[PDB]
Amino acid sequence: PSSLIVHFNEVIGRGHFGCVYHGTLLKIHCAVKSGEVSQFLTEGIIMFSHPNVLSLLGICLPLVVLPYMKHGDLRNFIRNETHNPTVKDLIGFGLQVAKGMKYLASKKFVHRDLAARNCMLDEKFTVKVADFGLARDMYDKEYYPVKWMALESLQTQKFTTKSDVWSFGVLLWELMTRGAPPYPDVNTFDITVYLLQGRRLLQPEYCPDPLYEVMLKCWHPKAEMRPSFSELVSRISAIFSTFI
Ligand SMILES: Cc1ccc(-c2ccc3c(C)n[nH]c3c2)c2c1[C@H](N(C)C(=O)c1ncccc1C(F)F)CCC2
Repeated sequence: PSSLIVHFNEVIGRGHFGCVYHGTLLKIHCAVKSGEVSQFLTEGIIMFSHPNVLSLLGICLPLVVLPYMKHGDLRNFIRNETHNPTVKDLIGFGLQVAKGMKYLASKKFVHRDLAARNCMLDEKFTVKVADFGLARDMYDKEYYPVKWMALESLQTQKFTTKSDVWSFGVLLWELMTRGAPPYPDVNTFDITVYLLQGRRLLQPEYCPDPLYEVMLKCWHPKAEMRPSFSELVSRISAIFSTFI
């Protein structure tokens, strides 16, 4: 009621997220917006919270308040030449995404657009998985940006947690290339054809061999054979621990 100062003359991220304003919650910096909303927000009201997931701070009377993220796009952050993240930091960012995804999958939620441009970074360098309206609760069922999509989703329009695992592999690839575009010489229509030819993304220059074998496991032709986000958190923790 009297615990929110809202700056209606100051929008976050130059309009790239719509009308979202700078706020101060009683002093915490925040993002303020005024049923079509993200399902993670409706879950945080009715049900749901994780440090690696961008979620609701609260509701004010309506005013939907989320926390402020200094770097609203992880893809932009790793692509900016003023930042020089190490191979250990980039693997660390991926481990955080896998932690948020392991949590969301336990909640039976399917993201459907897991990419580095849909992850945010704050001032303490903590990564959060954001949803812009595409994630769905799968409830009791086990199913519900073509270059990040799994082969069985391109062919059938059905999404499962294992199709998110495929996208996580492309996110890992984006991380090791510091924001390079996947399949740069391929058109989005012939992606299914390009893949069915027996192809996958090439191993980047600074991607350690054990991390590339993990990306290949994520892109396994059979969805049921892909590792879970628990196995990915386990496997990536070990690789990360080998670096000083
Ligand atoms: C409501 C809201 C408040 C703050 C943000 C935000 C943005 C940037 C930053 C940054 C850079 N830091 N913190 C931030 C917070 C966002 C939302 C978003 N959103 C618009 C909705 O859920 C939504 N609302 C109405 C209609 C449809 C939808 C959606 F489903 F399409 C979800 C993620 C972005």
